[PDB]
Amino acid sequence: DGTGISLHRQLRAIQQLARNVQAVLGAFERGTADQMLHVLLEKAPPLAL
Amino acid sequence: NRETLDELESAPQTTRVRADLVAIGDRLVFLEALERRIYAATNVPYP
Repeated sequence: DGTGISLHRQLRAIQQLARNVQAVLGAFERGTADQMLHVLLEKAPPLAL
Repeated sequence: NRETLDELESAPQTTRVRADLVAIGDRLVFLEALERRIYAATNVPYP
């Protein structure tokens, strides 16, 4: 609309978008550590056995 | 946008007080008994 609303609402979505990119890049950055436990517990039989 | 510049204002005036400080874990904590300090002869029940 040219008003301060329609510009600031666009700023609202971009800084909203700025959080989601930092979120899912952190997802695979930690998700690698998750999978390493699942490949070490696919192997590793118990100690008494 | 990782806004953390909310405030950085004063770091105000400081003094030196006899208090009771111990070390539990990595957290350094006060100790205080409130009988003789604030509830001396006051006839109000201590909570």
